Amino acid sequence: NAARFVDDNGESHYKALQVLVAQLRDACERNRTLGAKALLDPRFRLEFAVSVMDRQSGNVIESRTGSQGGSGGEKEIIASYVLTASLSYALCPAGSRYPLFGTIILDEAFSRSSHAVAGRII
Amino acid sequence: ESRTGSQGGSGGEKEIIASYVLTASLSYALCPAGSRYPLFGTIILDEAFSRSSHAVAGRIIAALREFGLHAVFITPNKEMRLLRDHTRSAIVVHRRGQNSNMASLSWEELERHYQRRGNA
Amino acid sequence: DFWDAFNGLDREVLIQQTLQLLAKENRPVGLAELAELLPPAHDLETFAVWIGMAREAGIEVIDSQREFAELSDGEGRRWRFNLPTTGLESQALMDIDWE
Amino acid sequence: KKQYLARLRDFFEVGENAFTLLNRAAGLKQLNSIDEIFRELVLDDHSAFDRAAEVANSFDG
Amino acid sequence: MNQVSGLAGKESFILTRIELFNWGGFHGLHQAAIHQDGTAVIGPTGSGKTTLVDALMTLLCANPRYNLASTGGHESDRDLISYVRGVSGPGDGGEGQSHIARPGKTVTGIAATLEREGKQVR
Amino acid sequence: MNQVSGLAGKESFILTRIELFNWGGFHGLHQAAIHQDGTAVIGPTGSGKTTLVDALMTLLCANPRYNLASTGGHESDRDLISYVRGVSGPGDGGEGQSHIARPGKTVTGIAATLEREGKQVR
Ligand SMILES: Nc1ncnc2c1ncn2[C@@H]1O[C@H](COP(=O)(O)OP(=O)(O)O)[C@@H](O)[C@H]1O
Ligand SMILES: Nc1ncnc2c1ncn2[C@@H]1O[C@H](COP(=O)(O)OP(=O)(O)O)[C@@H](O)[C@H]1O
Repeated sequence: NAARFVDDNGESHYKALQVLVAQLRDACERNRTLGAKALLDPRFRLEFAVSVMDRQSGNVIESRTGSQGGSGGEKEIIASYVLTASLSYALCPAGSRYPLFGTIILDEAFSRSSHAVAGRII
Repeated sequence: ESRTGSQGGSGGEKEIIASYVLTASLSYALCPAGSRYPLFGTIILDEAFSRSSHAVAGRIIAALREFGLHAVFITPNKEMRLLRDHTRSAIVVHRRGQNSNMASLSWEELERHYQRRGNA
Repeated sequence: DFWDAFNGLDREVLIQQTLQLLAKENRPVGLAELAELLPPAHDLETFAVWIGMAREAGIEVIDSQREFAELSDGEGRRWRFNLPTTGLESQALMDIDWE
Repeated sequence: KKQYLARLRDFFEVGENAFTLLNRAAGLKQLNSIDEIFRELVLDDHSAFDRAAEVANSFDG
Repeated sequence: MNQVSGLAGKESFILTRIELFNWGGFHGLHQAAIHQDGTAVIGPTGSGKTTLVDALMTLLCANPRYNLASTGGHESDRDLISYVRGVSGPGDGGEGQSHIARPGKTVTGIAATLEREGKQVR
Repeated sequence: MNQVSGLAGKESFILTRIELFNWGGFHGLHQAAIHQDGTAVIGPTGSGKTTLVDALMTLLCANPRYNLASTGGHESDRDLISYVRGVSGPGDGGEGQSHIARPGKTVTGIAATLEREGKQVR
């Protein structure tokens, strides 16, 4: 951006663009490094975190800010619930709270959670 | 079959062979130099069998027994039948509030018989 | 194996029968006493639930005092479970919510 | 199949992303921390690893 | 069938007891007895099974990978400090320290006994 | 419990049938019904379950990921060609070059029915 304002017949602008494209190619060559993925993948530039709150008390009661820190069952519960919410939102036509395509297929959804927590997912 | 002919149904034989090979590798690693038996013969495996069927799981348990490995299996109250058939103690772990705790339990087969007053 | 996995301990029915039994006796019952009164068809599978009972309602369970229970399975082989000592009570159990 | 999929989208009033997520929902077994569930299950790729190559070639010219 | 099971102890060492003190969510003193014929650790999700195994693994391996079963061979979820302090969950996002159960001066003890033809090593 | 059961099929389309003809290992014509209160597909491992899921996903998606249940993380082993031809790669023992069930001229049809308040969409 700074070089775009220089009056040198597109020399500084060319150099800065060269640096940027070199960065882009470096990322492309190592197309699975965390840095490259963050640089060139929309869903890698931002983190993700879940927070369980109180229905009436709005203060966060338990905030997993990534914070893996969880047993297999807890992670399975969180993932199943989040996927269910995502599917519900996706299948719901815009402006409607009831999906029109109401069938969803799960394949060995639950394997790390006890029978008591699986019922909650269902 | 120079190459594994087939499985026992969706990687059955493949899973059995992989588990057996890894058990043999663990036994060899734990077997001291020029030793037939591993000095450290206890193995801990969390989530004992979450992706393995009963028919295969019995096979892996038998394999662990054969190579002289005493294993403790961790499961979330699942696959109780084979664990009970192939073990003799259970550490029920339960967490309440912010604290967890344990409670041991054990059982043993009385010599008695398979069944009395009937076919033997 | 499909058939064996088909039939298993349905813990909701077990919970219902157990809490009804505790209400009927309305006395602190040990694990072996419960096994005698209630014949488990799955051996330890049931016991854990009962233990999950005692520690879910705060009923402390003692491991130093070891009670015992002799049970015969379907094929007739008899086994001696060395259960711990518990104080299951109906009031506390019915107090705590069941999933 | 493109026309048939467009007809399905019109009938069920959902974009292709909905059905792609429905398909990905059958592979939920291999899951990990919320980060991986979000970056590999929902919100399909839409990455720009291929456009970068075209930009690089144009810059080479 | 029971004749083969006697091989344990007669051949080499097998673990038989685990002692825990202020480890993870295990407040106070806890003791677990391991049968020579094999043992099972069972209990609903959100329990001490992973914590109990983590203590033993810390005892043996120089560099333990905690919560390997849930992490699936990826970066270790937790560490020694977290287990010692008894951290339960990420712990909200407003400090609070309610997740940590041993924030101040505290001590944790972890012990494991192995038997071999009567000879015991702790 | 039952009262909520009636909500499904009222404001949404719910799958209520699947038909297959020479699909995967389902030689000939097979029909499977689905209940409006959820359904479970059960059987010995490796009989047909993932084949059913893949048939439905083919009916639904443009580039379905076949066997996402087990091959998740890497490229799927199966493809549409194999399902139409009914190869049996996994199942071997006398495998005569993959046991192409239908090598010659063949036709395979897959149909899925969805219902909502008496309105059918196949
Ligand atoms: N470092 C930690 N951070 C957060 N929670 C932890 C940590 N260590 C243990 N815990 C808690 O202790 C329990 C350990 O998981 P656990 O129940 O034993 O595994 P599983 O899901 O198989 O049952 C979890 O509830 C977890 O919240
Ligand atoms: N297109 C195919 N390619 C390879 N094997 C196939 C195909 N269709 C069917 N099979 C065979 O039929 C069986 C399908 O097993 P399946 O039930 O679908 O997997 P899963 O265990 O996940 O339920 C396997 O033995 C497989 O070898």
